[PDB]
Amino acid sequence: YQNIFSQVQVRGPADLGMTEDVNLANRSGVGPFSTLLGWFGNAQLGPIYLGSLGVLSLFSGLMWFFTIGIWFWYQAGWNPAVFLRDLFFFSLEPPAPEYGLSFAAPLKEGGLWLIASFFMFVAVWSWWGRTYLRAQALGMGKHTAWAFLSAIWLWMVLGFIRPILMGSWSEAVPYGIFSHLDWTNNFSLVHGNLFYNPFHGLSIAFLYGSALLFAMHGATILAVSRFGGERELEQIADRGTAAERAALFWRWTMGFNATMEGIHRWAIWMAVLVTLTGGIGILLSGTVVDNWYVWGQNHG
Amino acid sequence: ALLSFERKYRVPGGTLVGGNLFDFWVGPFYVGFFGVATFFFAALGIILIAWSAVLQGTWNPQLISVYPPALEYGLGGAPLAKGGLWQIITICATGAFVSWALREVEICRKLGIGYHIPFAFAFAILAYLTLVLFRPVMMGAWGYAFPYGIWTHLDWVSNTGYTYGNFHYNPAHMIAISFFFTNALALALHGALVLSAANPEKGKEMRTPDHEDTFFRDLVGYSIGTLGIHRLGLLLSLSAVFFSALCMIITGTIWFDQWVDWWQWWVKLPWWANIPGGING
Amino acid sequence: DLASLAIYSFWIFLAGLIYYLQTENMREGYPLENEDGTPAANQGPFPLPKPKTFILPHGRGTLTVPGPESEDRPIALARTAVSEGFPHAPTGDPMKDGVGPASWVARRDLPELDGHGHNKIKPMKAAAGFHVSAGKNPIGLPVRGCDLEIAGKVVDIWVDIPEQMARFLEVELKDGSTRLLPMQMVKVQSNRVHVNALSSDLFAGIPTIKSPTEVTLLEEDKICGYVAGGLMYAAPKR
Ligand code: BCL
Ligand code: BCL
Ligand code: BCL
Ligand SMILES: CC[C@H]1c2cc3[nH]c4c(c3C)C(=O)[C@H](C(=O)OC)c4c3nc(cc4[nH]c(cc(n2)[C@@H]1C)c(C(C)=O)c4C)[C@@H](C)[C@@H]3CCC(=O)OC/C=C(\C)CCC[C@H](C)CCC[C@H](C)CCCC(C)C
Ligand SMILES: COC(C)(C)C/C=C/C(C)=C/C=C/C(C)=C/C=C/C(C)=C/C=C\C=C(C)\C=C\C=C(/C)CC/C=C(\C)CCC=C(C)C
Ligand SMILES: CCCCCCCCCCCC[N+](C)(C)[O-]
Ligand SMILES: CCCCCCCCCCCC[N+](C)(C)[O-]
Ligand SMILES: CCCCCCCCCCCC[N+](C)(C)[O-]
Ligand SMILES: CCCCCCCCCCCC[N+](C)(C)[O-]
Ligand SMILES: CCCCCCCCCCCC[N+](C)(C)[O-]
Ligand SMILES: [Cl-]
Ligand SMILES: [Fe+3]
Repeated sequence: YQNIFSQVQVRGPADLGMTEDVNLANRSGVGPFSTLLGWFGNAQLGPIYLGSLGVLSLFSGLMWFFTIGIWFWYQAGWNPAVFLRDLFFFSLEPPAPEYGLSFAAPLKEGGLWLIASFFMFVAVWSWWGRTYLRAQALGMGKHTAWAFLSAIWLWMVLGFIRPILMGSWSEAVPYGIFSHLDWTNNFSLVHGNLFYNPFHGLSIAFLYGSALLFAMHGATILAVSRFGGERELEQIADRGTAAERAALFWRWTMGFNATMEGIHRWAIWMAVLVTLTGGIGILLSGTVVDNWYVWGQNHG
Repeated sequence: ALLSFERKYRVPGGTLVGGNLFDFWVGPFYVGFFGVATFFFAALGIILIAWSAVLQGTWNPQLISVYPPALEYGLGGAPLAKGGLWQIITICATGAFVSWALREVEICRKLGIGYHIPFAFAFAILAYLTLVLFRPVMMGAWGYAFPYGIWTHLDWVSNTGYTYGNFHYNPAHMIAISFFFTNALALALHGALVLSAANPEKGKEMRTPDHEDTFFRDLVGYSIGTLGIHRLGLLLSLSAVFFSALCMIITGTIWFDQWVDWWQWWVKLPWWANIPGGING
Repeated sequence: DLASLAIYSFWIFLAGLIYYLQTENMREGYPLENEDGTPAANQGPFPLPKPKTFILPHGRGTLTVPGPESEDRPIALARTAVSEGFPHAPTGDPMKDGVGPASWVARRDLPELDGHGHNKIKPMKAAAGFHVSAGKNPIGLPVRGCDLEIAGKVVDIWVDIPEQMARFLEVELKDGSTRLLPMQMVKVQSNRVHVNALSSDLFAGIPTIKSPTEVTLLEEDKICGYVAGGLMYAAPKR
C-alpha cells in the first residue's frame, strides 16, 4: 500500500473552520462533499469567504474574461460552429505601434485590449490584497502574499512595465491561445534567442528545480506517512521518527539534509525564483539588450 | 560524523546485493554495492569525457562537447573520435543513474520507509533514456540524440524544435508545460502555507493544520489537506516529465511535419470545415 | 552595462540565500557527533544559527532550536568494527529495544490537539457523528499477518477529526486487549485486512496505549516504529 489514494473515507459534521479575527458574516455555508475528491484529498467544498475585495476581484475577473469572449464571437461572425472551430485562433490584439502609450485607439484596433487589461489589472491586485487580508484575519504570516507577488512581477513586466519603458502597448501580450504562443516565439527571435539570456537560463533551472524538489518532498512525506510525516507543524514543534528518517534518507544519499521547517524554505524560494529571475530577464530585453547573442559575445 | 539522533538508525541490513560487504558509510554517505557501482560508472564516464576533451583539443568546460555518431552510422558502433565515446559515456551515465536509484532502494530498506523517492527518480531516468535511447532507435540513428556539452545541447534543443516549426504546437508539449507551471504554483503555495502557520504574526502562537485548511477555504473555497498536497506535488511533477517524454517519443516518429499543421484535424471536421467567416475561411 | 551588473548582483544574492537556507536547516541534529556521542572535530563551514523560539498553542510552552540535543532513552546497540562508519548491531531484540527501522523518538507523552484544543485523533465510536462514507468498512474484518495467520479483528477506526481521515485501525487480539495499526501499513481487502510488516506472533508486542480513548505523540512513535521494523525483523516469517 502506497498512500496515493485513500482506502477508506470517513465523514463528520461540516467543518466551518477557525474564527480568530475573521468576519463570519462574509463566510458562505459549506458546499457539498465530493467522494471523488475524497479519494485524493478532502471531500468538503466550502465555505468560501467573500467580502468587498472578493466581489470586486470576481466581477472584474469576469469582465476581463467576457470582454475577450465578446471579441471572439464578433471575430466568429456570431456563428457557434465557427466560434468552436476557430477557438484557439481568435486573438484580442493590443493597439498598433502608431498609438504608442495613448488610450485613444478605437475599440476594434486595440481599445478593447486596454479595457480587458484594465479589468485584469483590478482582478489580480484585489486578489493579491485578499491573500494578505485572509492571512491577517487568521494571525498567520504573509508568506502566500509575498510568494504571489513574484508571479505578479512577471505578469506586470510582460503587460505593463516593459510596454511602458518601450513606449507602446503593441509590445504587450495578446489575449489568445495560439496568438500568445506566437508572441512568445516571436519575442525570442526579435531579441537574438532567449537561450543566451542568463536570467532565462536561471528561470529554467528554478522551474526544473521546483519539479525536482516537489518530486523529492512529496515522495519523502509519503514514504514517512506510516509515522505521521504529513503532520508537518507538530513534527516542527516536536521532532518524531518521521522527520529523522526523512533527514537521514537524504543525508545518506547526497551528504546533507533539511529540517521539517527548513524544507519549506527551500520550497518557497525554488518556486518564487522562477518568476523573479524570469521578470528581470524580460524587463532587460529590448530596454537594455536588443540582442542576447550580441551581449553574450561581449559577456557584457 | 553523525546527526545527534543518527546512531540508532545505523544498523546492519537492507542490502539487495553482497550482504554485509558494502554495508557501511563514508562520512554521511551510505555506500552499498550500488555506491561502488555508481563510483565505477561515474569515474569511467568522467575519464572518457576527459579523453574526449583531448581529441577535441580544448579543456574549456564551455566548449567541451561529446557528439553522437553522424546519421550515416545508423544504430551501429562508431570510431571513438566520431561518436564511439558518446555511445560508451551514454552506457556509463545509464549505469550511474540506475545504480543511484537501486542505492536509494537499499537506504529505503535500512530505514523501513516506502520506495516513493526512487520510484519518482525513475521518471527522470525515463526522460533521459527517451532522448538518448528510445527516440534515436525508433528513428534509426544515434545521431538524433543530443550531444554532451553545456551550450551545444541548447543548440540541439533549438535545431530539434525548429525542425517542426514553432514546437509550442506539439499538443503533448502543451500538457507537459501546464504541469511544470502548475507544479511550481503548487510548490510556492505549499511552502508559503506551512511557513505562514509555523511563523505567524510576531508574539502569536504557532498556528494549527486547521488554520491552513481555513486559510485556503476562505481564499478559494477548497482545501486539499496536508496528505493531499504531498500527493498533488508528486503527481504534478511526475506528470510534467511523463508528458515531456511522450512529446518527444512521438516527434520524428509518428509525426515529422510542422506541429502547427497537426491542428488541421480540428478545423477540417466536416460539420464546420466549409462554414464562411472566422480565421479559417 | 546594466544587464552585467544585474546578473553579478543576482549570483551574490543567491550565494547569501544558500548560506541562509543551509543554516536554517541546522536547527535540528547539530552539532555533529562521533559514534560515541562526543562533539565531532569537523562541523563543516556553516555555523549554528541564532536560536528561534516557537510559542506552542494551548499552553504547552515553547521550543527553542537549536537547543540541547539528547535521545532521552537507552540505545541497545554495540559497534561491529574498531573504526568509524560501520553498522551498530542490536544487543537484544531490535523490535522491543526500538532500534534500526523499529526506532522511535521520545516525543511529548501528550496527544496532538486540534485548533480548538480537543484531541486530534479519537476512536470513531467517540467522534460524533463520524462514519465510513466510501470504500470498504474494515470494522469487523479479521486481520492477517505476513505468516498468513489471523492475529485478530478490527473493532474501530481512529479518525483525525479536523482533517476527516482514518489514521489507525483498532485491532482486538486473541486475549481481548486491543492494539493500533497505522492505516498506511495495512491493505483493506473485501474479506480481510492484510499486514505485510508483522507476523501473527508479533501483534501482542505492539506497544499498548495507556488511555483507551486517546493516543499520545510518544505512543504513536512507538507503535509506527514497531510496525515499520517488522519489514526488516519479521522477515524470517513473511
Ligand atoms: C530537459 C530538456 C533538454 C535540456 C534543455 C535545457 C535548457 C533550455 C536549459 C538547460 C540548462 C541546463 N541543463 Mg539541460 N537539457 C537537457 C538535458 C540535460 C541533462 C541530462 C538529461 O543528462 C543534464 C545533466 C542537463 C543539465 C543542464 C545544466 C547544465 C543546466 C541547468 C539544469 C538545471 O538547473 O536543472 C535542475 C537541476 C538542479 C537545480 C539540480 C542541480 C543540477 C546541476 C546544476 C547539473 C550540473 C550538470 C553538470 C554541469 C554536467 C556534468 C557533470 C558530470 C558529472 C561531469 N540538461 C535536455 C536535452 N537544459 C539551462 C542552462 O542554463 O544551460 C546552459 C537551460 O536554459
Ligand atoms: C521560442 C520560445 C523561446 C522561449 C521564449 C520565452 C519568453 C518570451 C518567456 C519565456 C519564459 C520562460 N521560459 Mg522560455 N523560451 C524558450 C524555451 C524554453 C524551454 C526549453 C527549450 O526547454 C524551457 C524549459 C523554457 C522555460 C521558460 C520558463 C522558465 C519561463 C516562464 C516561467 C513561468 O513560470 O511563467 C509562467 C507564469 C506567469 C506568466 C505568471 C502569471 C501570473 C498571473 C498573475 C496569473 C494570472 C491568472 C489569470 C487571472 C487567469 C485566471 C485563471 C483561472 C483562475 C484558472 N523556455 C525558447 C527559446 N520563454 C518567460 C520568462 O520569464 O523568460 C525569462 C517569458 O516571458
Ligand atoms: C526553440 C525550442 C522549442 C522547444 C523545443 C523542445 C525540445 C527539442 C525539447 C523540449 C523539451 C521540453 N520543453 Mg520545450 N521548447 C520550446 C519552448 C518551451 C517553453 C516555453 C516557455 O516557451 C517551456 C516551458 C518548454 C518546456 C519543455 C518541457 C516540457 C521539456 C523539458 C523538460 C524535460 O523534459 O525534463 C526531463 C528531465 C531530464 C531529461 C533530466 C534527466 C536527469 C538525469 C536522469 C540525471 C542527471 C544527473 C546529472 C548528470 C548529475 C549531475 C552531477 C551532480 C550535480 C553531482 N519548452 C521552444 C518552442 N522543448 C524536451 C523534452 O520534452 O524532453 C523529453 C525536449 O527534448
Ligand atoms: C521526475 C521529476 C523531476 C526529478 C526527480 C528526481 N530527480 C532526482 C531524484 C528525484 C526524485 C532523486 O532522488 C535524485 C537525487 O539524489 O536528488 C538529489 C535525483 C537527481 N536528479 C538530478 C539531476 C536532475 N534532475 C532533473 C529533473 C528531474 N528530476 C525532474 C524535473 C534535471 C533536469 C531537469 O535537467 C537534472 C539535471 C541529480 C541531482 C540526481 C541524480 C544524481 C545521480 O544519478 O548521480 C549518479 C551519477 C553521477 C554522480 C554523475 C555521473 C556522470 C556521468 C557518468 C557522465 C556525464 C553524463 C551526462 C549525460 C552529461 C551531460 C551534461 C550536459 C547535458 C550539460
Ligand atoms: C462562451 O462565451 C462566454 C460568454 C463564456 C465568453 C467566452 C470567453 C472566452 C472564450 C475567453 C477566452 C479567453 C482567453 C483564451 C484568454 C487568454 C489569455 C492569455 C493567454 C493571457 C496571457 C497573458 C497576459 C498578460 C501578460 C497580461 C497582462 C496584463 C497586465 C499586466 C495589465 C496591463 C494593464 C493595462 C495596459 C491597462 C492599465 C490602465 C490603467 C488606467 C492603470
Ligand atoms: C486529482 C483530483 C481528483 C482525483 C480523483 C481520482 C479518483 C481515484 C479513485 C481510486 C479508486 C478507489 N480505490 C479502489 C483506490 O480505493
Ligand atoms: C476550487 C473550486 C471550489 C469551489 C467551492 C465553493 C463552494 C461554495 C458553497 C456554496 C454554498 C452557498 N450557500 C449560500 C448555499 O451556503
Ligand atoms: C535554491 C537554490 C538552488 C540552486 C540552483 C542553481 C542552479 C544553477 C544553474 C546554472 C545555469 C547558469 N546560467 C548558464 C543560466 O547562467
Ligand atoms: C553545481 C551544483 C553541484 C553542487 C554539489 C554539491 C554537493 C554537496 C555535498 C555535501 C557533502 C559535504 N560533506 C562531505 C562535508 O559532508
Ligand atoms: C543546488 C544547491 C544545493 C547545494 C547547496 C550546498 C549545501 C551543502 C551543505 C553541506 C552541509 C554539511 N554539514 C557538515 C553541515 O552537514
Ligand atoms: Cl503519470
Ligand atoms: Fe510539506
